[PDB]
Amino acid sequence: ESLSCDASGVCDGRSRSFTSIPSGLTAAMKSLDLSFNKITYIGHGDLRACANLQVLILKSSRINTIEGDAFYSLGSLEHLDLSDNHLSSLSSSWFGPLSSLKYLNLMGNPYQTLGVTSLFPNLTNLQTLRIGNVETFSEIRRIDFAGLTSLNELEIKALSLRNYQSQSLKSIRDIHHLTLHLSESAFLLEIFADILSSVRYLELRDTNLARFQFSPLPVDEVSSPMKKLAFRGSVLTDESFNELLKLLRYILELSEVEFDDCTLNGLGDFNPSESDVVSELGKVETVTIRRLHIPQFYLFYDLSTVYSLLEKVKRITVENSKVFLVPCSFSQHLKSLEFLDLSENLMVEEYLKNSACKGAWPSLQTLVLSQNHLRSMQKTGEILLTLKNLTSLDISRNTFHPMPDSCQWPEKMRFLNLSSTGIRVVKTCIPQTLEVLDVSNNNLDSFSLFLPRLQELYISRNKLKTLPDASLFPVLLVMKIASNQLKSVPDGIFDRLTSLQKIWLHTNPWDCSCPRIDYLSRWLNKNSQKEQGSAKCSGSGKPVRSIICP
Ligand SMILES: CCCCCCC/C=C\CCCCCC(=O)O[C@H](COC(=O)CCCCCC)CO[C@H]1O[C@H](CO)[C@@H](O)[C@H](O[C@@H]2O[C@H](C)[C@H](N)[C@H](O)[C@H]2NC(C)=O)[C@H]1O
Ligand SMILES: *[C@@H]1O[C@H](CO)[C@@H](O[C@@H]2O[C@H](CO)[C@@H](O)[C@H](O)[C@H]2NC(C)=O)[C@H](O)[C@H]1NC(C)=O
Ligand SMILES: *[C@H]1O[C@H](CO)[C@@H](O)[C@H](O)[C@H]1NC(C)=O
Repeated sequence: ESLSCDASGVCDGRSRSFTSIPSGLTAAMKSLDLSFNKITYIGHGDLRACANLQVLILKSSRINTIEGDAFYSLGSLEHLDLSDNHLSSLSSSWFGPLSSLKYLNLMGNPYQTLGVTSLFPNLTNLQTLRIGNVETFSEIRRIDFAGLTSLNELEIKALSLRNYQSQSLKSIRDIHHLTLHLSESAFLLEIFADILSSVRYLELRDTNLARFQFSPLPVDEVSSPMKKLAFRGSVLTDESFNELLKLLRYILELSEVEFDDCTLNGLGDFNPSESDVVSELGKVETVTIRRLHIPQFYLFYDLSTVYSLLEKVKRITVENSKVFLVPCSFSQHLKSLEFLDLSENLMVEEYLKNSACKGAWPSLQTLVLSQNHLRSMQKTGEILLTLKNLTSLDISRNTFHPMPDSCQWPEKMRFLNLSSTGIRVVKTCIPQTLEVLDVSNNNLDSFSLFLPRLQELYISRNKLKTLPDASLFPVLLVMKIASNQLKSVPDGIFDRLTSLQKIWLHTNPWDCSCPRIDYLSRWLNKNSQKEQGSAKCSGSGKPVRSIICP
């Protein structure tokens, strides 16, 4: 029914049921959000009063027509969201005065094209521009981006693209993040050609790339600034994937590639060894795959090409893609790998054993097996001994059987993550070479392991009623024990932790009074730089920083 505006000039008119921009706008309003309304029309004078407006949010109202001079007095507007409305036609007049515009969102409107007039030439301070839609935006023309030199973000949703005019994206000098929504590989070659000098991070969404083909690009040998290339919901084939890899000859500085919810169903499988791009990841050091869907491995593949292709990569992530095995042979060829993340898969000791064979992941430093199907700490550790260079292991979120007294872990292991592992007690299975141990969110009663080199302990989210003994952590820099049900700490205890720099004590039922917690209180008070978060007293949300009894 009405506008709710604060003393900062931030006005909120969302979700009322306005059929037009309300009246009474002032010169003191800084942000006006009239989203999710029913403003079918924006006339010449509606926004004339609020000349100091910096933010105008008008998402999902039902705007279908706006007068060319509707924003004539918004010379300080920096943010304008017209997404998800009923604009069939865009008008350059809107933007003529918005010289301060940094953000503009016209995405989600049923326009077919940007119109026969460059819309953005006066937007000299523009940083984020999102345009397009799912079903009707079908053309991108050469006049479309005239005026713009550089952008942080440029998102173009054109899942219905039917015509891309060559040279359109080429006029922009610098685009840090370009997000493209393409349903087919139809104009990929030319769009790609037009951004070789400008895009540092290209992201392609929802493209069926199964019939993509490569052919040299009629361009000049120029140094491309692309560092990251990401494919979100693509459909690939073994044959098209190889066609895509040839584009790397144009992005020599590419160093990171991502594949999210992609499908890969290579049917015919390439053959011509000459038209085969191998060992061409160039300087790609990070390969990041999430939720990949392969139909079914039934026949022997080969991987000679993949061995070569992954030969110099240092970071690989294959997350939540139902992985149950990485063949030994594969692992032995990943010679430069330092980080490997198999979070959320189906690894069990039985198959890990083959995956971590003798010459497996020779340079591996960090291994993440969070959320898999591991059940035995003793076997996991034994299998991993082959990883001579391993310094950190994350086996959190695996429900392990109670650990034994004696175990064997890689010689140089300093970081061990046993968080959300379900353990009830900790035993000398955990090695003493450890500098970092996470046993948070488990079913612990106490901790009695002497770990001489422990620099950090995470024991938060457990049932410990009393702080573990301080003689167990001579060189401890960090202790986390929030959410644990501690009522008090021994007086002067922190003098005994001669290295402590950070400690988490919040979310415990501290007992505040006069004859107790006088130490904790004062210590926390004069060590605010050390306490992370804040321990509050019980029976009173008041923090444990309350002077008591003179
Ligand atoms: C830089 C260039 C790019 C470099 C990229 C490097 C990437 C390296 C890692 C890639 C991993 C991709 C595959 C992930 C995966 O885990 O794929 C499964 C098998 O994985 C392997 O065997 C190892 C292949 C290594 C290839 C290396 C290139 C498929 O399993 C399929 O075949 C299995 C029998 O073999 C079936 O049991 C399974 O059935 C499925 O099992 C499910 C667990 C569930 N029960 C389903 O219901 C079931 N399907 C049914 C029953 O219809 C089915 O999905
Ligand atoms: C040990 O592994 C756990 C489990 O994944 C990590 O905890 C997650 O941390 C991220 C970012 O800090 C959070 O978004 C999640 O909510 C956490 N999950 C859980 C278990 O609550 C934890 O950070 C790892 N420990 C260290 C020191 O790296
Ligand atoms: C582990 O990694 C280092 C660094 O690449 C490598 O040089 C060394 O040979 C590896 N150690 C073993 C035993 O393979």
